[PDB]
Amino acid sequence: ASRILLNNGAKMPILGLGTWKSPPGQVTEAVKVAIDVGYRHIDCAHVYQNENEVGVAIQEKLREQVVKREELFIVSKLWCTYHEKGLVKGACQKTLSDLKLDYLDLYLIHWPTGFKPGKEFFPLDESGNVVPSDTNILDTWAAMEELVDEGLVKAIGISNFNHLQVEMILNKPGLKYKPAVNQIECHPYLTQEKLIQYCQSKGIVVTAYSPLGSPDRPWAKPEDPSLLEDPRIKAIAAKHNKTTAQVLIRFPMQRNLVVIPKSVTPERIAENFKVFDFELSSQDMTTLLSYNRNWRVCALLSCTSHKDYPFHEEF
Ligand SMILES: NC(=O)c1ccc[n+]([C@@H]2O[C@H](COP(=O)([O-])OP(=O)(O)OC[C@H]3O[C@@H](n4cnc5c(N)ncnc54)[C@H](OP(=O)(O)O)[C@@H]3O)[C@@H](O)[C@H]2O)c1
Ligand SMILES: O=C(O)CN1C(=O)c2c(c(C(=O)O)cc3ccccc23)S1(=O)=O
Ligand SMILES: O=C(O)CN1C(=O)c2c(c(C(=O)O)cc3ccccc23)S1(=O)=O
Ligand SMILES: O=C(O)CN1C(=O)c2c(c(C(=O)O)cc3ccccc23)S1(=O)=O
Repeated sequence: ASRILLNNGAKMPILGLGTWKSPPGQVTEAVKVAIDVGYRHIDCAHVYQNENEVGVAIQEKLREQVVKREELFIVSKLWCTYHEKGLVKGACQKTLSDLKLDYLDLYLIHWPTGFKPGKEFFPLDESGNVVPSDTNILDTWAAMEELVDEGLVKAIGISNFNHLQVEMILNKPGLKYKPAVNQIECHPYLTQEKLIQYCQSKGIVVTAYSPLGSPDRPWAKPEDPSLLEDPRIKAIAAKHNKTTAQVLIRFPMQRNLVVIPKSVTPERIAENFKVFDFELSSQDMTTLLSYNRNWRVCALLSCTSHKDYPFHEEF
């Protein structure tokens, strides 16, 4: 099966294309190529500042009848400065407008932390601390539920929520729609066994982000842990006649996760999709899980003083 059933009854492709740090002048071609080679899931966000260009690609392939809208699974995320109840619909509508869609398949709260609304995505006080919003995530969630009921989104979920935060939504008084997905960092150096087992046990599907360790993240050092260059992972890859990236993408698929590797390189977009013709053994899987070191590439460090900072909790 190339798709996983969500708790809203829809089927979500377990492989998608990520678009963080996809430059705007390259992402239209990247999404076009991805759709031509078989991808049906694109992961987007307003904060990435490239949704207009993603949308141009989607619209061209719809117009070309390469794909039907029904067959696509388009995901976007509500940024931190729009957690206020009265700003959620507008933010969604801006994303829809840019993507040139009339609905999203999934819309996520990007982070549990709300920030002061305004032009700035990371509003700072004069000492450099991020300025929080007093709007609690239960109220943001109610606003997300309204989007389902207005037909703008088919599913809602969360991202970078820890177990206590997931639990808070599942325990929300008068909860109407449960989160469909929790999108979190996951890779052999950050395997997330506790949080994944919890979410799956509640029927929330987990999407693994930065499955290659995000080597284009700002300031990445060669001397930092590198999944793509780990000789132990290379060794598994070679054993299977696959690339290290293909192993890194197949790994979460075999944990019943969704995975969203990013590329703007046509040959890599294509390579990255060639992950449905081999199987890692149970021993390969246990070996990859053993490389866990609790190493996080996306820790929102500028926001550790924020009330809802998610990564102080061990999971
Ligand atoms: N929810 C959130 O907070 C959150 C956080 C992080 C990520 N995400 C989503 O997850 C996606 C994936 O995470 P990520 O972008 O952080 O990093 P990633 O997918 O782990 O790594 C992307 C990097 O890997 C390179 N790459 C891709 N395929 C390769 C291959 N086959 N061989 C060698 N290098 C390859 C890409 O290079 P090129 O592009 O140059 O080919 C890019 O530099 C994001 O783009 C975003 O959609 C969401
Ligand atoms: O759900 C929709 O929006 C309509 N379609 C499906 O239900 C469906 C479709 C396809 C397909 O186009 O390839 C394959 C399906 C396979 C199994 C169940 C529903 C499948 S669909 O025509 O997109
Ligand atoms: O994504 C593809 O390349 C083709 N498929 C569909 O479009 C699709 C599929 C499924 C499924 O396999 O369960 C379910 C679908 C449900 C709704 C629309 C398209 C659905 S699919 O056969 O993977
Ligand atoms: O880029 C920003 O200004 C803010 N965020 C990041 O620092 C970040 C983000 C993502 C993502 O949301 O896809 C991925 C990151 C991967 C590695 C370091 C920082 C990553 S982000 O939430 O946009």
